[PDB]
Amino acid sequence: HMFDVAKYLRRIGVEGTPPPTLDTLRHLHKRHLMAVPYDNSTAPDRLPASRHLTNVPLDLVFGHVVTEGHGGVCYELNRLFHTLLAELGYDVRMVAAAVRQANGTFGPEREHTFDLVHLDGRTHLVDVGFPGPSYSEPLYLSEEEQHQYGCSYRVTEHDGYRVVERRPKGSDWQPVYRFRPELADPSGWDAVRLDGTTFRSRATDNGKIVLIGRRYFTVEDGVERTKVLVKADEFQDVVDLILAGA
Ligand SMILES: *SCCNC(=O)CCNC(=O)[C@H](O)C(C)(C)CO
Repeated sequence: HMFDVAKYLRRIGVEGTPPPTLDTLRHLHKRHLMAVPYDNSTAPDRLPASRHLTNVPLDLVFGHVVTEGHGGVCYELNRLFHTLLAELGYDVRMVAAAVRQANGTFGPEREHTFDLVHLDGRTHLVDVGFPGPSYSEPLYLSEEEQHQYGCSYRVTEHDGYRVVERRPKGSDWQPVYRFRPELADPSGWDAVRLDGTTFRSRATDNGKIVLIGRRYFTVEDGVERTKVLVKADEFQDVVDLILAGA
């Protein structure tokens, strides 16, 4: 189907057309993460031969995620959300980032794609398309510590980058990803180049649930628990729980 704001809001459980304020942005962001799961299971099926994101019609993505109710990956979910926010009146700018790996280092510079919103003189980070543990409500572009559902966040400056860092209960600060704010671009999605483990996740009311391969992670009010799933029926119950949304 063709991109439609009203249909999208209905998909994520938002009623009416709330006004273009910070309180609305916080609600949209959290509802989107609860309703629309991250899922890379069929991402390669939507890759274009040319590696230019522009050759992937926005309507194809909209059909898969909003009309048919499936999940997607960062350059699908945040691409759609950018378009929704722009239609709702926000000043949204696209930015790319390098992700802190499982080995502790940062990956390629443009692996991850998300957005910034400038509103009433402050800049907020917007990301509804990151598979791992991260923020469910927008962050201020500030090194000042910020708290959401028992987790702490901050956006520090290191070596020409801004670094999103997260600190759950009983753990030290850990980078999530890093980006260059000066490379943000209102039209950045039109320039994105797309040059075996399954990753699925979604937010809950008070945290997030994440399944990478057999590794099942939950955070609830900042309290983390992990379990390497063995049984086939428990594994499928966890997949269904994530993909059904909330
Ligand atoms: S389209 C966005 C691509 N980025 C991406 O898949 C990040 C995956 N990596 C992580 O999420 C992180 O490095 C782990 C493995 C530590 C899990 O959060």
